[PDB]
Amino acid sequence: PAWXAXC
Amino acid sequence: PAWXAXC
Amino acid sequence: PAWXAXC
Amino acid sequence: IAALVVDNGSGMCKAGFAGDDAPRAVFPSIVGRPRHQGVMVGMGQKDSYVGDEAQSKRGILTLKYPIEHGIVTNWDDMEKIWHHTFYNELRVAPEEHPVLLTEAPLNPKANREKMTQIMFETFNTPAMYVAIQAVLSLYASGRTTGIVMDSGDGVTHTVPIYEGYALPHAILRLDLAGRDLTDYLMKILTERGYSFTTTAEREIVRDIKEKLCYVALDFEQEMATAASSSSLEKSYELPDGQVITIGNERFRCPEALFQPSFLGMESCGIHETTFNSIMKCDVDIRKDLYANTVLSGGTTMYPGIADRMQKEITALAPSTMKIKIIAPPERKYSVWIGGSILASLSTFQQMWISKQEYDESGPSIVHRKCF
Amino acid sequence: IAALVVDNGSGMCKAGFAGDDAPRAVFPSIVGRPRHQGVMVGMGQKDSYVGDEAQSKRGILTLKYPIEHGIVTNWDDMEKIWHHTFYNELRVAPEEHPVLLTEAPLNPKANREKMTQIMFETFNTPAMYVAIQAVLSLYASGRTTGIVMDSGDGVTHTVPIYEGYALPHAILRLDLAGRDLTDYLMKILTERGYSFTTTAEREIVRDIKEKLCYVALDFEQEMATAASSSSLEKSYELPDGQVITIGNERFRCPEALFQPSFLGMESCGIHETTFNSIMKCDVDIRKDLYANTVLSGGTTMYPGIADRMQKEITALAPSTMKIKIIAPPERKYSVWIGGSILASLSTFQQMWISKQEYDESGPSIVHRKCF
Amino acid sequence: IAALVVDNGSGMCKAGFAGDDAPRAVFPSIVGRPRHQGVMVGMGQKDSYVGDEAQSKRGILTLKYPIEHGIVTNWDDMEKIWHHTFYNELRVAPEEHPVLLTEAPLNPKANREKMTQIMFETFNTPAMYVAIQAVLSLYASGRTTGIVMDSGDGVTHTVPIYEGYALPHAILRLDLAGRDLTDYLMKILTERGYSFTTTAEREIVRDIKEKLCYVALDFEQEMATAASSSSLEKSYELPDGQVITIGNERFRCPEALFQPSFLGMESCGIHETTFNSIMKCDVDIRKDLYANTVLSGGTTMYPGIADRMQKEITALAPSTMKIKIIAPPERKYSVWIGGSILASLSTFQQMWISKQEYDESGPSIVHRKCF
Ligand SMILES: Nc1ncnc2c1ncn2[C@@H]1O[C@H](COP(=O)(O)OP(=O)(O)O)[C@@H](O)[C@H]1O
Ligand SMILES: Nc1ncnc2c1ncn2[C@@H]1O[C@H](COP(=O)(O)OP(=O)(O)O)[C@@H](O)[C@H]1O
Ligand SMILES: Nc1ncnc2c1ncn2[C@@H]1O[C@H](COP(=O)(O)OP(=O)(O)O)[C@@H](O)[C@H]1O
Ligand SMILES: [Mg+2]
Ligand SMILES: [Mg+2]
Ligand SMILES: [Mg+2]
Repeated sequence: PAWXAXC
Repeated sequence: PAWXAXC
Repeated sequence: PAWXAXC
Repeated sequence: IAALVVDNGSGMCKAGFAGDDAPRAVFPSIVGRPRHQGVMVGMGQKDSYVGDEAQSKRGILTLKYPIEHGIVTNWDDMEKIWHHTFYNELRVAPEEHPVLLTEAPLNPKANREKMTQIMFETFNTPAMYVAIQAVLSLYASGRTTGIVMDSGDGVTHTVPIYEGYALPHAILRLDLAGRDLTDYLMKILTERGYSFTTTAEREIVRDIKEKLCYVALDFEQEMATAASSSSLEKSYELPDGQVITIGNERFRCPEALFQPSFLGMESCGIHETTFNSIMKCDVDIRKDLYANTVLSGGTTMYPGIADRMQKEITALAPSTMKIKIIAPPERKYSVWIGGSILASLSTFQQMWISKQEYDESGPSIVHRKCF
Repeated sequence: IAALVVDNGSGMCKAGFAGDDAPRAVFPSIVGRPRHQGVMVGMGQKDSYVGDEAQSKRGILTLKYPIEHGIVTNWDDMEKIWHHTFYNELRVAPEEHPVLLTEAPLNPKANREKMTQIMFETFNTPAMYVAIQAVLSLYASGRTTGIVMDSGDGVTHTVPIYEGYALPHAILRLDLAGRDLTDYLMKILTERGYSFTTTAEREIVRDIKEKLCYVALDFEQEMATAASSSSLEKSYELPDGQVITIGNERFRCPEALFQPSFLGMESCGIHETTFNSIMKCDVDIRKDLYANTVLSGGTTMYPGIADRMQKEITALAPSTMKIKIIAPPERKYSVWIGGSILASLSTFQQMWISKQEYDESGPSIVHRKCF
Repeated sequence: IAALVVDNGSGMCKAGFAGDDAPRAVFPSIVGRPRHQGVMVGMGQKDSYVGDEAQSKRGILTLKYPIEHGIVTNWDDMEKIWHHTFYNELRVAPEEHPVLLTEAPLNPKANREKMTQIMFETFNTPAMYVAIQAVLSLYASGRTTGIVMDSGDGVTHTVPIYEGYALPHAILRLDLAGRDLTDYLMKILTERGYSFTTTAEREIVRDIKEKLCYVALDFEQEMATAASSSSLEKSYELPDGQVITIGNERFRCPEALFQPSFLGMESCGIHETTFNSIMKCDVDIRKDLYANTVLSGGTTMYPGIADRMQKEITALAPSTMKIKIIAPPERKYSVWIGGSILASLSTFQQMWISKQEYDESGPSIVHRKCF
């Protein structure tokens, strides 16, 4: 999360 | 890093 | 490669 | 005109004018909104809160940080943080002063661009730069050959630099950081029946963190001791007066930095991300960088962390090598300090992006010197 | 009795009997171990997993490849791989068939010696050989005059072998390979917002690499094409079914094969190591070598690579010369195809070292006809 | 005023004023450039380091040797070496002192032309000469009749010189030199898994050669001992602190001077080229040469090379000859010393080409005196 994808 | 010294 | 036509 | 140096770090936004030795503002990088409906209308209660105002009204608020793992997740609440950063904390008009913003390595290109859009078009800054937070910690220590291990709430990164040239192929960013270390303390506190769940309670546990966790020099020995006797246990009073107690949990919390496997990640610990980074650079550039492991950011504050780094990375490194952990006082705030130093240089007046440049180049100007 | 041909590739093992035109078994060469405690005692679970079993269980295992850069970095996980290669994937008893292994040029001498001891004293083989990977390929190409650029997950080799007599002094080994480009693909995908970290995510990145990525014919022009247009944007669904839109990234990922300066290695691109390997040979054979340039191994499968290769060496090489990048379809397993031919080529039936010879001359026997 | 003497060696530049008994400046003939973008602008980096500077900063720089086998391959790099030689290493204005240049035998006309042009027009030297390196070598032992076997980093050559007059038709060149022996040293160290690829790593290998290799007197018995006891094998430690073991490889490297087949060179070994130059000499004088075989240049520094040269060329000569190998100390810088000797003398004070002569007659003066 936060990440655009992957977290 | 696969080799001994060096990589 | 130094040499013009050889090394 | 003096420049403004602002570090938008995931826990706190350190801000102030250049050349000074400490920031004029140190407010938690938090925005808050009410969790319940209002009644005493003569108060004129605010549409939103920020910083230590959010610590003041804290128990009645939903709280959020707009920065996570160094990505800005919410540009509206980040713009609030910047509006308060300038116009209340420093009372400056940013439209009249150049600004140095600090940014994490290996972070999405859009974040530099969206930041710069807001800075030139909302806040009308006359000039701007977006410095790599690692480079600043090295400037902060005066040295110019070393490896910076920087870690606060959102990111841990190791960046080696030698004779001032970068080694970008050797940067490692491990997203295990202070926020995560707080999450983990909440889980393990639950083992003793101490419960914390609201975002306000989360930040009480942040407080316990600050003042109660050490990073034991040997985990097997210390865990054996804490299972053997109660002597190591210390207590802390909540804002509601009752005394919590911390035992094994004191050192388990930051043990995660040396065993991220406790938090479920596959990644090797901060000693290993340092060693693997020195091993990513040439053999020459090495013994030197093993004499110069430089620490920065608030999660480097734990007692014994420099000892643990040394007694760990010296076990990874070759024998007959000198390993030293340069862990300065105010490692808490090195980057502001580094940014202040960089803003003091005459030649850095040639590095800035000017608003006149931005208006003619478009967004791609923000990327000339970045990781 | 039919002999066995096994290629110990750093990424995927290819194995089968002689005579066949494709290798029956392809376990991607991976051993993997449980990342967490097993809880369901009724599942009948096992200590560690391999190949497609490792791929099946991927999201709960830490994955290790026991070959890097061709060196067998771990012997127990390699021997586990061979136990699964023979008794599970091929259902053959290696103590009843001669076996031919494959190995990289310039690999450390000790590797061949350990392999030999494991074959003769774990798997009790009757007779054994270890063919130099490139060599096998020209057999797979038919042509017995040519220079082989073999490029797999680990090594890259550029042997020139002429009139069927080798030229070992002219061999160049460049440790840029498919794993290195997988690792670089992680870095560049970060720039648009996507985080990949785990060993399991390395395989998802590998899938993106094997589908959407391709070699630019001219980097600057295609770069500029992005900068002008969305026209090269394509998208891939993760296991979540969420689509990730990658671009400017495809013609960058493998541009590293021609610019290793992107990844902080020093040595020249695979085209330059091709030209420079030819230039090590005696000046007569060069005309024939330029006309017999052979590509092999999975990283030679990028779309556009032939065009780029042919133009790149056409820049480096003389004018008034002809350049033939012989790059067939099925270039991938153009080794366990060459080894199939070599074990079938009955004149070779003296070359297999007998167990009795190894039991007398010890490990020294392996240095029979190698580099 | 004192003339300036410069030995333009392929690996190291030896230089000083005339009449010094040893060179003042002795430095690796390296031009460097940075491999990575510079980020700490306040350091004030310079774009190309030279000599011991480049060797200090080793792992952040690409390292270029501008001289290959006596051919100056890159002129602006070599011009920077001479600039550093004059203004910094010797601290002198080369336009105010005559200059003595050493040059390798059988080296193309254009090299002397461009050396001449750069001296007379970049540096505006007032008078100049270019000496055949072997002349200076023989003169350095104070003798005036013999044959020189010179062997630097770039060229090995044999020159018969009688009553101080050279025999030009009887000269031989063999390009198998110290760099080539460094090359072969890489390859053989790779057998024990010690890889070395970057130019920086090349310099490590050069250092290793210079302290653990030696010329075996008796190759067969030695190599049989090396296959029988570990007592012949020993160790060295990297700039990365870790130890490396040098063994069979110790002698195998320098053996190449006698067996160029080991590097795939069909060319004759140093004992054969010395013999084959003595046998090009007139039948009368061969005796006078055998008492006067002088060795010069740094690759003649291998322990036991004199003993080997003797015991080898013994077999090539007829019985009943005084086959004496002149291998003193200072053979290291002998060529330069000879330059300083010859430069001090009124007879040689006739030889120096006046700038005015070259200015009026163009290259037509040097086109004679190069023979
Ligand atoms: N004395 C301390 N001991 C342990 N951790 C600390 C200490 N002081 C601060 N920290 C941690 O550092 C984190 C923020 O670090 P810092 O880098 O200063 O802020 P930012 O990451 O926002 O730049 C906080 O979450 C805090 O938990
Ligand atoms: N279509 C493709 N295009 C480019 N590269 C590919 C493609 N398919 C597979 N690869 C790469 O080839 C690598 C495997 O190389 P291969 O030659 O098949 O085996 P080895 O690595 O043992 O030589 C894989 O890691 C993969 O990244
Ligand atoms: N102790 C040593 N043993 C063997 N070789 C040496 C030793 N010291 C120096 N050398 C070799 O001498 C070579 C250079 O010698 P020198 O003639 O002074 O320079 P150049 O060859 O450039 O004129 C180098 O290649 C180096 O390998
Ligand atoms: Mg920070
Ligand atoms: Mg392969
Ligand atoms: Mg010399």
